Amino acid sequence: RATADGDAQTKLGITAVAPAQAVELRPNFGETELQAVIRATYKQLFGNTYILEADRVVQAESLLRNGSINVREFVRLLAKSELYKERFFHCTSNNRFIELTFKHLLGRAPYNQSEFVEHLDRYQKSGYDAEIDSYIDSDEYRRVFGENTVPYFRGFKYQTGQAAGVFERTLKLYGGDADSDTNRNRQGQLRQVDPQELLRSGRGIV
Amino acid sequence: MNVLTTSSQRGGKLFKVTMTLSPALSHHPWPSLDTYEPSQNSYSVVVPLDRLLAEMTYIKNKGGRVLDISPADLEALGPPDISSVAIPLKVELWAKADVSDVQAAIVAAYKQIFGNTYVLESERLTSAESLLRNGSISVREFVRLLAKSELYKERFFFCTSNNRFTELNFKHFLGRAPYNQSEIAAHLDRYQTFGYDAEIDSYIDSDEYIQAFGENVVPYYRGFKSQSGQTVESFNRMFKLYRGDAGSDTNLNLQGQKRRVDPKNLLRSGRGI
Ligand SMILES: *[C@H](C)[C@H]1/C(=C/c2[nH]c(/C=C3N=C(/C=C4\NC(=O)C(CC)=C4C)C(C)=C\3CCC(=O)O)c(CCC(=O)O)c2C)NC(=O)[C@@H]1C
Ligand SMILES: *[C@H](C)[C@H]1/C(=C/c2[nH]c(/C=C3N=C(/C=C4\NC(=O)C(CC)=C4C)C(C)=C\3CCC(=O)O)c(CCC(=O)O)c2C)NC(=O)[C@@H]1C
Ligand SMILES: *[C@H](C)[C@H]1/C(=C/c2[nH]c(/C=C3N=C(/C=C4\NC(=O)C(CC)=C4C)C(C)=C\3CCC(=O)O)c(CCC(=O)O)c2C)NC(=O)[C@@H]1C
Ligand SMILES: *[C@H](C)[C@H]1/C(=C/c2[nH]c(/C=C3N=C(/C=C4\NC(=O)C(CC)=C4C)C(C)=C\3CCC(=O)O)c(CCC(=O)O)c2C)NC(=O)[C@@H]1C
Ligand SMILES: *[C@H](C)[C@H]1/C(=C/c2[nH]c(/C=C3N=C(/C=C4\NC(=O)C(CC)=C4C)C(C)=C\3CCC(=O)O)c(CCC(=O)O)c2C)NC(=O)[C@@H]1C
Repeated sequence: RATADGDAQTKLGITAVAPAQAVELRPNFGETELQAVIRATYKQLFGNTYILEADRVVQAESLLRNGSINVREFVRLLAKSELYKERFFHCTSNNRFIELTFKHLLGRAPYNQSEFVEHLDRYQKSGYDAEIDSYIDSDEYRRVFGENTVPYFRGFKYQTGQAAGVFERTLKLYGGDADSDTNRNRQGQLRQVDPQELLRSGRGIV
Repeated sequence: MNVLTTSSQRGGKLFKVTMTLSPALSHHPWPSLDTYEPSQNSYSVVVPLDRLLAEMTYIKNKGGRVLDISPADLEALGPPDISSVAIPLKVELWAKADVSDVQAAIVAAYKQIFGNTYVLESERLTSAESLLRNGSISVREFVRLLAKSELYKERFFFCTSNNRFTELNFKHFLGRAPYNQSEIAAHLDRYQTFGYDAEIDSYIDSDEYIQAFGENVVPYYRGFKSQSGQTVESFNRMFKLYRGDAGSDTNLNLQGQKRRVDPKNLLRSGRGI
């Protein structure tokens, strides 16, 4: 065979995301650490889509500089924002949005069909906002990258209690270092994850 | 820490929660055992009212435990003005004092000796007032009678612990706050053997008293302005002991009698013995 170590990753194009590097903000931060964290958040939340100079949110970044909010709060502010909502929420369908937010706020794709039920009903019962919170609030977000750590892709590496067929699902969502999910491409914003593969993982009643 | 906004963009009273962090709650992304960062052993977040319940439960379900919660309006308030205590004012009782001048010393003595605490007409002490104004008692002796009175023991000494009663005494009888654990320890011991009366005497008897506001001057706030043999921390302590005007020492409030000056702060200024 004589495949390299890297080979299997480089063939898929997941070489950067696979064991992704984790960026942490520290108790007192240099001017560069701040600006790294900020760049990493923006790249991960918005899905490597391009954020102009006007799109940036100055206040959230200031509060992050004073120390008045942690990184986890910064993430919520970005996620609960016109700019995010315009790209991944108002143009797509709720089925499409859920899989996006899952990927953005936790590097995996959705593990099974029930994950769509708890998050769609949540959205009708309460806001968008309460939904978004349920993600950052959830224990899996807290357990990994709980505070002061930028969210990073957890997909493409074995995680405990993973479902099988994340690996493939996230490959549908990631699709390479130059790809980016974009509200504004021809044929709009559409789900990549096909709905029949979800059911392939269990589907209980409700 | 300072909170920068009192309310969330969506209407909602922000509360500042303080917790002892735990490795589960936040951990460095390193190999090896998970550690939180040392400088954040006591972490603080500001949460809206809505997320407060869930946030607190998560903290507790992990190893965390909540040191305290406080409304962000109260927090993120000015440190108390020191205008009135920067220059105390000072009252002298002359010999051959007018009826009025004696009155004004009595009031001042209650105010300082009892903290902004209110004293009702039934609480007030005719007998000791009677002694002042026909002579026979000094201002210093009147003060010693107040700190012997039950009213004084009921508030400051019978509800709280001796460790708090000590600083509470240091404030009433000397403007200063306490400086170094040594002082707190000595008073605790003196109280055990001599008993409550001796302890009270030892402030009024001590050299700082008499050297300042010796006799016939109602005691006034010395702290808040630089004193001899006074560690700097002591000046910050004074800001904990003294909150505003129309802030008191009250047994009456919920968990009324706690310690303004955390014991670790005392140990900073001087640890030994
Ligand atoms: C310029 C020479 C020509 C041009 C380019 C062009 N690109 C876009 C939009 C995007 N370009 C990219 C590409 C990248 N993302 C990356 O990280 C990298 C390097 C790793 C690249 C090269 C992406 C992701 C977008 C989307 C950005 C976003 O959604 O904000 C456009 C704009 C098209 C649009 O409708 O957004 C253009 C114009 N096209 C030309 O006409 C030039 C000849
Ligand atoms: C061992 C008997 C054989 C072998 C195994 C092997 N696996 C990988 C890499 C991965 N294995 C998995 C598999 C899982 N993901 C899941 O969700 C589950 C249970 C549902 C499994 C079992 C995954 C996700 C990876 C990739 C990410 C990771 O490393 O965790 C390798 C390494 C290949 C690579 O380049 O990553 C190997 C060698 N292969 C053999 O040679 C044995 C016959
Ligand atoms: C070993 C020489 C002595 C000792 C050490 C000891 N430490 C703990 C627990 C913690 N120690 C730390 C230390 C750090 N955390 C950091 O991030 C850093 C560098 C930035 C340091 C130096 C921390 C924070 C903890 C608590 C949480 C954690 O696990 O990280 C223990 C165990 C305490 C316990 O009861 O859990 C011990 C034993 N103590 C000894 O016995 C030696 C004298
Ligand atoms: C003996 C069973 C154990 C022990 C006791 C111990 N205590 C100290 C020192 C102090 N203890 C106190 C505590 C109090 N403050 C109060 O207001 C009251 C009454 C309600 C108490 C009991 C204080 C203030 C001190 C400081 C100094 C002093 O003597 O007052 C020590 C001395 C150690 C030190 O000062 O650092 C000791 C030994 N500790 C043990 O080892 C025993 C198991
Ligand atoms: C009356 C409108 C409402 C009310 C008031 C109330 N206050 C207390 C107790 C205190 N009130 C104060 C007030 C001040 N201290 C000051 O020095 C100043 C300005 C200089 C003010 C206005 C203070 C110091 C106390 C504590 C000492 C004391 O014994 O009063 C109470 C009693 C609290 C208790 O539990 O004992 C009350 C009832 N409460 C109401 O019912 C009205 C709405």
